[PDB]
Parts: sequence; C-alpha cells; structure tokens
Amino acid sequence: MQKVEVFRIPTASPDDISGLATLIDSGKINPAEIVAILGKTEGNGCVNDFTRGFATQSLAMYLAEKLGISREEVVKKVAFIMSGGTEGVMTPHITVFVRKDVAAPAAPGKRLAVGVAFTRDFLPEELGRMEQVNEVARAVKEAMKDAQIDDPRDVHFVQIKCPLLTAERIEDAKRRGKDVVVNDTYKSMAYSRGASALGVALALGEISADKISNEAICHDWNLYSSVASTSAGVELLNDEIIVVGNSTNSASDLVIGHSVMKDAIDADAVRAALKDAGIRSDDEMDRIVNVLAKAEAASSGTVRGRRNTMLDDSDINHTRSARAVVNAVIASVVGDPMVYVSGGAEHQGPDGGGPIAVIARV
Amino acid sequence: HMQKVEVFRIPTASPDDISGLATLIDSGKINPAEIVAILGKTEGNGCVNDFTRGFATQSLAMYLAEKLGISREEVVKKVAFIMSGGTEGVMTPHITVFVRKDVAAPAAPGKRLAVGVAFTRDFLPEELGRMEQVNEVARAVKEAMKDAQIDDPRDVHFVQIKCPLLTAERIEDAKRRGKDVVVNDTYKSMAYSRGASALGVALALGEISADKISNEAICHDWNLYSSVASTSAGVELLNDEIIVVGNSTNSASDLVIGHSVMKDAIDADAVRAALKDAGIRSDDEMDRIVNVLAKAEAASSGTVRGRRNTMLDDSDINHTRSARAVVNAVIASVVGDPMVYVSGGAEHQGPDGGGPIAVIARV
Amino acid sequence: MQKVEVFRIPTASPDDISGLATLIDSGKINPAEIVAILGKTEGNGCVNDFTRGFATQSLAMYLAEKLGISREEVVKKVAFIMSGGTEGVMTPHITVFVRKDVAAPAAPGKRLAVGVAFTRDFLPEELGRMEQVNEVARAVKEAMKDAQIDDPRDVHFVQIKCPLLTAERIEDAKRRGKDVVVNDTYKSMAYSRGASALGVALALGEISADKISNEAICHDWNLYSSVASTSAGVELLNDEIIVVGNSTNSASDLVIGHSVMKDAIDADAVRAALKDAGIRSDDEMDRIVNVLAKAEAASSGTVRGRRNTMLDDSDINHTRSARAVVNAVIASVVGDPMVYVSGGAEHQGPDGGGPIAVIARV
Amino acid sequence: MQKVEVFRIPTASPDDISGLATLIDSGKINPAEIVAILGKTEGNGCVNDFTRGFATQSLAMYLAEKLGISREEVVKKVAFIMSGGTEGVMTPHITVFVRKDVAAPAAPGKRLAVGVAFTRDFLPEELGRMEQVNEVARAVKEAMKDAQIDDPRDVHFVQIKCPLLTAERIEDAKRRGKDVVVNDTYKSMAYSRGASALGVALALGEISADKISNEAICHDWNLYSSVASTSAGVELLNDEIIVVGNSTNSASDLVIGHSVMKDAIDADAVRAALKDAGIRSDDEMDRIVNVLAKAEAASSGTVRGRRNTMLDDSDINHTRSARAVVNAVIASVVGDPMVYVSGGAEHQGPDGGGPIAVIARV
Ligand SMILES: O=C1CC(=O)NC(=O)N1
Ligand SMILES: O=C1CC(=O)NC(=O)N1
Ligand SMILES: O=C1CC(=O)NC(=O)N1
Ligand SMILES: O=C1CC(=O)NC(=O)N1
Ligand SMILES: [Ca+2]
Ligand SMILES: [Ca+2]
Ligand SMILES: [Ca+2]
Ligand SMILES: [Ca+2]
Repeated sequence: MQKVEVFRIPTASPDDISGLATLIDSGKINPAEIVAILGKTEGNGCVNDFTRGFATQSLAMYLAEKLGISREEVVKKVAFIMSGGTEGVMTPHITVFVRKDVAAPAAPGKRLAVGVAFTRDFLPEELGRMEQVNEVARAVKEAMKDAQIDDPRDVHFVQIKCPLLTAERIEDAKRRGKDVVVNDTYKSMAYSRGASALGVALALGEISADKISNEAICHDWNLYSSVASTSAGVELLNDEIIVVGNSTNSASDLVIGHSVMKDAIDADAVRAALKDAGIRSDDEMDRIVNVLAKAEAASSGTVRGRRNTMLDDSDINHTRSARAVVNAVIASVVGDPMVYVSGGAEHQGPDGGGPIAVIARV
Repeated sequence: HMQKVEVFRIPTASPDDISGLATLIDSGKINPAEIVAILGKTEGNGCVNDFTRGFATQSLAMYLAEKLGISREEVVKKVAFIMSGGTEGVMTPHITVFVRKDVAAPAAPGKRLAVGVAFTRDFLPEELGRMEQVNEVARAVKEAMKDAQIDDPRDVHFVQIKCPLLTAERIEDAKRRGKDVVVNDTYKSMAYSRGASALGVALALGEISADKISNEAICHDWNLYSSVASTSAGVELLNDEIIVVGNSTNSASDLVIGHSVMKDAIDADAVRAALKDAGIRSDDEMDRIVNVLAKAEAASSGTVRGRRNTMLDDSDINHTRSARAVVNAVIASVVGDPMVYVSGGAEHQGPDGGGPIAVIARV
Repeated sequence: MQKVEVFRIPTASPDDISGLATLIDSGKINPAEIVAILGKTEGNGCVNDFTRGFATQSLAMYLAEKLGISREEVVKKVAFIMSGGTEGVMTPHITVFVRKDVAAPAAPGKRLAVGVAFTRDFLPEELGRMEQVNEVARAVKEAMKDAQIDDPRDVHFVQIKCPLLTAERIEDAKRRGKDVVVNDTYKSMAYSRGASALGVALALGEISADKISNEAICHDWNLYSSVASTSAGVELLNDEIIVVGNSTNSASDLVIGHSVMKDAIDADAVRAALKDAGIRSDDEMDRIVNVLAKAEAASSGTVRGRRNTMLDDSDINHTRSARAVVNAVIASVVGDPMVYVSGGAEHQGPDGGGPIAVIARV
Repeated sequence: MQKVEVFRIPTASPDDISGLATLIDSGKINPAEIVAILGKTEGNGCVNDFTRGFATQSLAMYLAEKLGISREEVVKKVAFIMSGGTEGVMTPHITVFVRKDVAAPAAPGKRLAVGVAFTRDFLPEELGRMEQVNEVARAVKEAMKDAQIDDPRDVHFVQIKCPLLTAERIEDAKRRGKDVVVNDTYKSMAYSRGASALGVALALGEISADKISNEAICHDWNLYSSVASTSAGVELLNDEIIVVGNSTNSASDLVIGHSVMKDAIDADAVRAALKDAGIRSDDEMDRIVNVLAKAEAASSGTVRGRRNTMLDDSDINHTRSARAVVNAVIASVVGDPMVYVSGGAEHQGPDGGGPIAVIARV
C-alpha cells in the first residue's frame, strides 16, 4: 500500500527552498520520502535558461543537508523536472511528490499513484531518434509498474525531462563520424521532446510500433500521446520519467484526471480535465492541488482560422507565447495562475494542442 | 436624415494590408465617404519603437485618398485612425471600420449603436500627462457625444482615444523653451498620456468629480478611473483622437454595444457580463459578436489574486506585451475567437490591474 | 560616360524623407536620376521588421509625387533596398545613388559605376534553392552591363534584397503540395541570403557552376563570394541587385574599394578596405562617403578561440548581435557610427566574416 | 609586503568552476588566498538575471568544500562580484584575485595592490540616495587601507556590486509607508549604480561633499568618478567594493593603469589605458591579464552627433546594447573579446563614457 501526497509551493526565486523548508520543519513532509519535484522556474524556458540548473542545484543542496547525503546522491534518488518559462501571469512554483507506503485498507475505487524511472545516458546522435523512443518507452513501463498501475488507461500524465544538443555534443558526435538529428540546439529541444513523447505513446498502447520511424519524429503530427508531457533542458544527458495515474492499490487522498486541449484556447478541455478528476462545480475548485498542461504554437500559424504572429515574431520565441496563452486560459477557468504549463508539445496532443491533467483532493 | 452605424471587423495580413477594406468597398457594402473611424491592431511591439502604427495609418490614408479623389492630408483631417500596436499571444491583427450612414428610415425602437468622433488641439510636450491634456480631452469627449446624439452619459459604453507620447526631440524642444515635461522617459510618457486622457473621459462623463483630479493625482491615485475609457499612445500624432461609442434613441443601427470592467487580467466573469450587456445571453448567440474591445495591464502589486508573476521584473519582455497576450487569451477562450481588440496600459482605465471591456453585437 | 554621385543622408525615422527632399529642393539631386536607395532602418532586421516596407513606401510615394508618375512606376524604375536592424550605436540613414549621363573627358583610371537589375518574383519553394541562385546570377550579369563594367575584378560590392518565408507563405506552399527549403521563418532568411550570394559568386566567376547545388546552400561555408552583400525582407517577393564597381567609362569623382573581414573584430580588414579606396591615412577619413559591410555569428560559436553566446541566446537573434558588433568595430576605426552594416553573411566572406566596401571621393 | 596574482579563466556556463579547480589542483592558486572573484555571466545583466547568483552559489559551494568551511563564511571572506550580460562577442569568464603576504625585498616602482570591503545592508528606500553614497564612500576608504594605498591617485579601478529594486521590494516599501527612489525595477539599477559611483568619487576626493545631494544623483552628469565601475544585482542587499591600484608595499609582478573612454567608440582611450599599464606596442599585448571597462548609452541618444536607438528600443534594454558595443571596440584593439565590460555608467566617466582599466604583467 503506497500513499501519495502532492504539495504545490510558491517560490520567490529559482533558488527559493523556504516553502519546502517550512513543510519539512513542520513534519508535514518527511524529506526521505520525496520521489519527485516538478518545477516552473522563471528563466526564458528556452536554450539559455540557467534557472533550471540553478533551481535543481539549490534544491539538491538543501535535501543533501536534511538527508545527510551528497548532492550527487540526492540527484540519483529524486527526479528533478525543472521547466523554465513563466510568461504572462504564470506564477513560479514547484510541485513536490511524496510517496509514503503505509499499511491501511485501500481506498475503494482508485487513488493517486506515482512512479519514477530514469533512462540510460543517450549518445548525442541518439537524441531525437528511435533509440530515444525505444529507451524512453522502456523506462515508462518500469516507472508504470513502480506506481502499481497495470492498465495503461489508469495513466493520466507522464512528465519527462529530456536532454538537448549543445555545441559540444555536436562535436562530441562529429569526431566519431555520427550526424545528429538537427544542428540547431533550440531545434533539438523539439526533437528531444518529440522523440520522448513517442516513447510514452509506444509504451501506453496509443500508437503501434510500425508507424514510428526516424522520418515520423516531428513530422507525422497524426502520431501523439494524450498524457505525455516532456520538457527539455541542458543540465543532463538522459531522460527522467514520472508516471502519474490512478491505482486500486493506493491509499491516496487525491486523484488525477486529464483531457486534451484541441488548441491553445480550449477552455472546454480545461473543464473536462477538471470533471474527469472529481471537480464539477466552481465551488469545488478549492480541491485542486495543481494543473499541468502542454502548450504550443500550431504549425499552421492560425488558431480557429485566425492568424497570429507566434511563428513570425523574431523578438519573442513562440514557446514563450504559447506558455503565456495556455496558462492565462487555465487561470481564467480555475481563478488561479499558479499552474504548471510547459511549451513545445511535439507529439503531445494534436498539432497546436496538448494534454492537460488535474490533481485534485477526493 | 437618420444615422445608421455599421461596423466591419476585417482580418489583416500585414500592417499595410488594405485588401479586406477594398473588398467591402468594391462590393458596395462600404461607401468610403461614410467612414468615420478605423480602429486597428497592428503587429508591431505596441511600445515606443512600433512603426507598424504609422505604417498602417499611412497605408489606409493613401488608399482612401485614392478612392475619394482627395489628398491624404484631407483624409487624415476627416477620419480617425487609431492604430494600437502589439498582437502578442494568439491575438489576430485586424482593423475595425466604423461607417456612419445617413439613411431614409426611422430610428429603430429602443437604443441602437451610435458613434461620434472629435479631435483635440495639438499638445505641447509639457502638457502631456497633465491637466491641460485632461481638460482638453474632456471637452472633446463632450463634442463626440453630441456628434453621436447621445444625451445620457450612461449610454456611453466605450471611449477610444489615440494619444501622443514624448520623444527625445519633443522633450528637448520643451527644455529649450524653459519648460519641464511630466517624465524624462519616452516609455513612461505613454503611461502618463494614456492616464491623463482616461481621466478626461471620466471627467467628461461624470464618473469622477472635477475637484478630485489634479497633476499630482495623474498616474498616482489609482482609485480614480473611467469604466469605459480605452486609450493608446503612439508617436504619430500630437493631439488626441476620440471615438465615443454608445447607444442612442435616435439610431437606425442593427447593432448595440455593452460593456463591463475586468477587475483583473483573468476576469472571465467580466467578459461574460459584457456579452450579456450587449444582448448575447448564451453560447449560441456568440455569433452575433462584431468585436470585443478591452484594456489590459500589469497590476502594480506585481500579483494576480495573490499569485506572483514576473511581468514587472522581466527585462527581456515589456509588461504591456505580456498583459495583452494574457487578456486576449482570456477573451479568446470565452468567445472562441482570438481576433479581438486588446490594448495594454490601463492607467485610470478600470481598477489597478483591470480595464474596461466593451462588446459590439448584432441585434 | 556615366557619372555617379552618392549621398549618405541621416534619417529621423523609417518614413523620414526630409533629408532627401532637402537635397532635391536645393538642386543637388535631380530626382529623375536616382537609380537606387540603400537604407538602414530601425526595425529589428528580422522576419517581422516592417520598417523596411514603411521606408520604401514613403520614398516611393515621395518620388512619385516629385516626378509626376505612379508609385508602381517608381518601384519598377528605382531599386529600394532597406536593411533593417540598427543595433548598438548604428545610425539609421539612407544612401542615395544618382547616375547622370555626361559628356566629359576620359577620366584617368577607373571611377565609381553602378548598375541595377531585378529578378522575377519567386515562389516560396524556390527560395534557398538553385532557381534563386540561377536567376540572381542572370540579374547580376545584367547589372554589370548596366554599370558598363566588363571585368568582374572591377566589381567591389553587390548588394541584394531578397525575400523570406512567413508562416502564411509556407502554408500556401503546403496547400499546393510543395516543400519549402526550411520550416523556420527566421532561418528562411539565411537560405534566401545564402542562395542570392552564391548567385553573385556564380555570375562573377568566383565559383564555378559545378560546385553549386541545393545541398551546398547554407552547408558548404567554404563556398563564398568576396563582394556579395545580401539582405532579406518580408516586403518583396523578388531579388533586387545593385552592382557597385569602377570602370574606365565613368566620370565619377568617387571610387570604391573593398576587403573581406575575416571575423567580427577584424579592424585590420576595415583599414585595408579604406586603403583600397584610396584613404591612405587617418587624416584622409573625411573622404569617406559610406562604409558597407556584412556581419555574422561564426558557426563555431567562437571568435579567435573565445566563446560567445550569439548562437545560444534565445532572447536576441544572432544577426542583431553581429550587426551591433561590426558596426561598433567599423565606427571605432572611422570615427562615425553612421555606416551600413547588414547581418547574416551566408556564403558572403568566410564563415564568421564578410565583405566590407568603402566608397570614397578621390 | 603584499603580493597579488590575477587569473582570467574562461567559463563554459555560469556554474563552471573547472578552470578555477584546475589552477587549484595544479598548485598555482592556494584557495585560501583568494580575496575576490570578478565575473562576467551569460544572463541578461538586467533585473531578472539569475546567472549572477547561480555562479556565486557554485563558486561559494566549491571553495567551501576546498577550504573545509561553510558557504556562509566563504561569502563573508571573499568578494563575489558577478556582472551579468555577455552580449556581442563578449566571452564569459571569471577574474580571480589571489593575495598573500610575503617576506620579499623592496621592489622599486609601485605594483598591483587590491583591497576589499563590504557595506551594511540597505533598505529598499535607501538605494539611490545619500545613505548609499555615504556608506559606499566609507567602505571605499576602508578597502584602500586594506590595499595599503594611501594616495587616491594610485587607485585605478573601484569595482562595486550593489542592489536593485524588484516589484516585490517596491510593493513592500509601500506597505511599510516608505517611497523608493524610482518605481521601475530596471531604472533602479541606474540609481544604485550611480549612488555607489558617487560614493567612490566622494571617497577618493574626486568630488567634494557639498556637490552631492539626493537631487544630483542620476541628474548632474558633470559629477562622476574616473575609476568607479558599479554593477547592480538582484541577489544581494549590500555593496561589495574591490579597490585596485598600485602600492609601493607591493611585490606583485603586475601593474594596473587606466583611462576614460569619452564615448562608446573611443578606441584612443583603450590604447591610452594600455599605455598607462606599460603596454607600449602591439607586440606587448601578450602581457594583458584583463581589461575592465564601463559602457553606456549617452543620455542624448547620440554618439558624435549620430543618432542611435539604444534608448528607444523597447525590445532590447540599452545596457545590453552598450556592453556589446564597448566589448567589440576593446576586442578590436586588443584582439580578444574575453574582457570585462559592464553596462550603465551613471557618474562613472562622463555622460556616454566610462572608466577603462588594464591589468598587465610588468
Ligand atoms: O516549457 C518548457 C519546454 C522545454 O522544452 N524546456 C523548458 O525549460 N520549459
Ligand atoms: O499605449 C498603447 C497601448 C497598446 O497596447 N499599443 C500601442 O500602440 N499604444
Ligand atoms: O541585417 C539584415 C539582414 C537581413 O537579412 N535583412 C535585413 O533587413 N537586415
Ligand atoms: O553590466 C552590468 C550592469 C549591472 O548593473 N548589473 C549586471 O549584472 N551587469
Ligand atoms: Ca501537440
Ligand atoms: Ca486599470
Ligand atoms: Ca561569411
Ligand atoms: Ca558615464
């Protein structure tokens, strides 16, 4: 019997650990049982965002202190998914997943259950290709069993921190005779997010294996997962995977539902995600623990037949604008901008859309 | 002689695109001699160095001068051109064209859409953001109301103004004449100009008493504001251009206008209340929308409903750009259409962090 | 016998025609003899820079009124090449080229000569490909003929305006079943700049045709022109060519010389360009009419072994940075930041460098 | 008899300490003798730049484990001044100041000396006002004695890290009923830079006290220090001062010289600074250890009467542009873009100019 608790903590800066320090000193959280931390940090969420690593370093230093272990050890034990980009009204915050297995009669029905798994370090020429998909698809199966979920349909969200291609990993693949998927480091964020997402779909039964190839990755937008949520960063060379869903063998005081935004202003999907997780009135909104969603600019350059400038705007990266938009739309349904939104939804929802999950109190 | 107002919301492909307007003129839907105002969203950055505003105005004036057989300057003396740059997020560039026909039909029963237009005099740089701007806008608002044949200020639902800003050259002109300007910063001057103009609206409509407004109150006392004023700064004029929109009992328009006030940037309730005030009482009637017109801003607390955001601390992206993307996305998500007018910088336009929102709808 | 006069005119804004009208009203410029105007305008110099079209519309409208002809006839007759982006201390300005027929003695030696030619409009799928190369090369030859220059060694600068891709144009292409050269609007500027530059190298014999193919464009940086200077813009669908050199059939009181900057801080190359124009001492800098240069971020991410973030900065596009840098370097050598610097030097000088030309009074 | 050594070390990211550690592992740096680290970090150098604190955290975390002590005591013992913003070709790097007492002979001539001092913490309502000026001026006199410099004319550079105002800090001052010096986060950096620079002028006797008042700060540009170089940051409440000059009680093999750039393209002042540091020809450039300069946009919006858009550009803040410009000018003179340039030179050199120092081997 594993129980899961989730703490959404406001943060004053990327290195702010006080909110997690207040819940530990109070005993509401025992640090030894922390399995993952999902963060929105206030850099630009693109290539040169060092708030990701700053936030992970600051958290790792704090937990190594309170657990008496080394920073490197904490990194191997706890999944740090730091997603940069807090545009518009999006509030910086972290979500701390605690997994405490306690003996107790199991909640009839199904309750929140979380699994984590790491993949091996990829080679740069394996970034954004079938070997990233297959490897990620494997680790998702192992994280899914570590959560005590057997049916791939009890899964409602799969977060992933994935690597990207830097100038050194290009040369660290060129002098071995290997070409990389793309030359632009920014473009490799799309290829890393996308290949990782096709891994979720492959292991969850959403898309058959015959369809997936090198040429499909970031090209056949008909292929996509409905629960995958991948975020790239420079501070790593493997993929870290968090599987969230519902399990009969769970005692959590929480459930997780989801839906899929058809486009960036699909407030209907926000409300359906809310209803899939036991929130059906505007008064029950106070049971939200967090809302987690993908955003992206549609490749057509339109939303509902209306042109926008996201793909033409040379001043502001289109992932920055997508995040601002989708956060604002979710904020306006739940009346709270402190919700996880991440940009670049390659193979995560249809082109121009992305999955959205709500974790709510029962 | 009976005023009929027709409003056309026209998507644009670029700042200089006149093809949608020309299609309506070529089909006979719009007589170009009856155009009184054009309200634009142009795809520049909406801040200091936004030249899409002047580009779109020059393009529209050139085109209409050619259709009308008159000079560009004559067109600009006769037609309000209000271009608000900044189409961030999913916001769709477009123009809204106000046409005032004189028809041979009685006024429609009840009150219907009416529009009036008035220009102030040119302002010296040392008048921007001070009482001379406030009082001059107030007089011009009153003139536009009479233009519109609206007698009751409560029948005014949206006042759109283009206002000037301070450039380095204008500031230097004022210093050479011995005068100081309200602020020594072009970007900040947009706020004072927007703010003074909004207070002229409030003064003219009686939303605020005259003895509450003074130089020191401007862009400081946020308790003072208009609930219908929407003001936008640009480098391209030295005066204010005023469009008063409301409903008159002497109108044959097939349209009406309603409004509410957003209390903050994610106030979807205020969008629905403005829709209802314009007669749209359900999702299926949303197809009667002609346009939605809203003001957006970064609250001075640096928060929304107690949640911190980075708008006021973000040195890479100006906060008025963020406010526009946010409020446009919030409206897009209620009405299902991102091609709506949203303008940033809501000083004395609704509460701190909020702004007026109007809806023009078919009856 | 042609005589060319060049006027460098500071501007207060993209639509500022007052400096030009003052020279027309004073009798210094016969507007009917203007053959080209080359501008630095204060937009961002990228995809969504509309100051370029604003400037061209304002100049075309002004000249059309002064000549009693239509705007369309002005643009068919005069080359308008507006290069956006006035970063750092670079000063917005236009350079106006006037060409007059004169009966004058055989000016000893060779003197400034200018030729103009336009290509047909391109379809979006032809940008960055051999169709563009080949059509630009044909236009370059016509421009040389227009300039009465027979020897390609007497050509010192070839300025081109060329189109780019927007989201809307890429969708038009797809809807016709065509694949564009790259799906990135920003990167489309580099393909269009690079293909135009190879068109110059092909026409001048700097590179033989059998070395140029679609796969070489924006990949083989060892193919380049030493005099090409190309600039992309949303405001036109063809290429406009200005060829600038010296010919024995010219009565100009000006000459043009050039060099190639090897990297973004190559002040040595600025001084060689000056010497090549006859400016043999610091006391003779007053004969400068204008300096014209290309700037770019090197693909290696480095300058003389030193790393910079130009290729990694998701907040500022690297062509903005490169323009700021090269303008600052030239400015510090000639004492004047009002010089023409354009960014993105694909196939224009070596990787990380670009041509630099000086127009000087003899 | 003090001995100062200085090490300019390239960095690969804001948290890169491997260059420093290589010098420590090799025996060339005793980590216990480091008194100051001056860095350029690749954030945006403005308000929301977290690379400054990321770098400081990493270095403090590294030195502490090296010396066996806590972080709190490393930051109390070593001055960390991280200046963000590496635009243009400016290369990220840190400059490490090692100082140790020696029993050496009296070396004729004066030689590099370094002193350090910290001020008390400032309330938000004190930045940009006389409390900051006078407390900085007191700490400058203390750093001078720590450097064993008793003649202000032997001070060549005074580097300062100072605070700034965020929205949250401004809103807190309101709650407490206190008004701040300006209600703009970005503009608050200028006031804090400027009050600190005036602190240096007052301490060195460059400006007499009766000239300084709250009204003069960031208004009277005739008031300035010729050696002050100040840099604001979101990650501290006080000011840290490094005084760099020459002392007869020095056994350093280095010297420092300086000059004042009269504007952003004043290459003549770079060469004067080099010549004042004993570098008399181009063949002696190899003796440069580092160049340190302040850059800024002039309040007139011009350079030598030529307009630029640094103060007009709502997409790029003017300190970003100034740093790119001045770094490129210095790089073109010395052949190396890995030099320290900092933006915003309020009361540091004349309006539009700033001090520039050179540390060189004798
Ligand atoms: O939203 C996102 C997407 C990503 O790829 N990396 C980030 O840091 N934030
Ligand atoms: O002041 C304003 C507000 C806006 O949103 N766009 C503009 O061009 N001016
Ligand atoms: O610097 C440049 C390069 C370009 O491609 N197009 C422009 O307008 N400016
Ligand atoms: O150059 C600078 C100036 C400043 O004030 N703060 C920074 O981080 N960098
Ligand atoms: Ca998608
Ligand atoms: Ca307001
Ligand atoms: Ca090149
Ligand atoms: Ca200065």
